[PDB]
Amino acid sequence: MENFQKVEKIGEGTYGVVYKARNKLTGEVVALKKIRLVPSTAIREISLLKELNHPNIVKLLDVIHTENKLYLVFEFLHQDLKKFMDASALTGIPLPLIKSYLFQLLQGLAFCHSHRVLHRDLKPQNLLINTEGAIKLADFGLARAFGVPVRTYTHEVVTLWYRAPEILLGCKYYSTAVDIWSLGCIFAEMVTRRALFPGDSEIDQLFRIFRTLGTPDEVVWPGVTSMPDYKPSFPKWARQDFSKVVPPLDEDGRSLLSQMLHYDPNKRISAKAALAHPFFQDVTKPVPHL
Ligand SMILES: NS(=O)(=O)c1ccc(-c2ccc(/C=C3\SC(=O)NC3=O)o2)cc1
Repeated sequence: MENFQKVEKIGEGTYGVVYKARNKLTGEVVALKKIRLVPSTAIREISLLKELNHPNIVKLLDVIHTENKLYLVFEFLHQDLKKFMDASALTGIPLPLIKSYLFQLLQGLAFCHSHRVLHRDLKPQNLLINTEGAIKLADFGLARAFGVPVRTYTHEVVTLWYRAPEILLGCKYYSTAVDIWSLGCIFAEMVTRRALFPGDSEIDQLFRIFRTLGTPDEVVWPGVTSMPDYKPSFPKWARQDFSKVVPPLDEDGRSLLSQMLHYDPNKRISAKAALAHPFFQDVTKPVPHL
C-alpha cells in the first residue's frame, strides 16, 4: 500500500475503509479499499472480478494481497448518488436524468447478471457519477466474494431499505432479481426524493413493504408461506396504488416500477427485459450540474 499516498477518507463501507489515494508513482488517482477481514477462496473470486469491464461498473484496477492484507484499488469517481440526491432535494432530479441513470444502471446489471455476478447490497452510496452524465455500480461481486454481514466496521446500522423481500424472509439461494428490487427502490427514491421503504429493523422493513404492496400470499407468490422466516401471524394489509406511492411519475415509469417490485422473484423483470420497456423509448444522456 506504500505505492499509494492517502488524500482523504471517502467513507467507511461494508468491507472496511475507503480512501481517495494517489499512486505515489503513476500520479493516478484511485479509490483504495483496505479490506477488513486472507482466505484463498476470496482471493480467486476477487481476481475473477478484475476481468469484469463495462462502462457502468466501477473498474477494479488492482488487487493487492500484501503482508496478509487485502487492498482493492478502484477507478475513482467524484460523487455518489446519495450526495447528488441530497444536493437536489429542493428542485428534484429532472426526469430525463433519472431515466438516463436508470437505463445505464440496468445496463450494468444486465452485464453482471449475464455473468452470474450479483451485487446483493445496492444503495445510492454505491452508485457513482461523473461530469459526463455516466453512473456506475460499485462493489459488484464483493458480497459473494467475501461473505455477507450484520452491522458494519463503522459499527453502523447497514441498509435494509433496499433489501428484496426474499432475502428478508430468509431465502438462502436468491438470484439476480434481488438487484432489480434494490434498483426499483432507488428509482422510486430519485422520483419522490424520499426513501421508498425506510425500515428501522428487519420486520419493520418487511412490514413497510407489506403496507404499500400488500401482504404477499400464495396467489401472488407461490411458495411464500413456506419460506424460512414467514409467519402465518403476519398482519394482512392491502396493496396500495402506485399513483399514490410515486405520485408524479408517468404510467410508463410506474408500470416499469411495478415489474421491478414484483414479490415473486421469477415474475420480477430481468435487467435485460427492463431495457426494452416502453419507459425508455425516449431515453437520452443529459449531463448533471455537479
Ligand atoms: N460522498 S461523495 O459524494 O463525496 C463520494 C463518495 C464515494 C466516492 C467514491 C469514489 C470511488 C469510490 C469507491 C467505492 S464506493 C464503495 O462503496 N466502494 C468503493 O470501492 O467511492 C467519491 C465521492
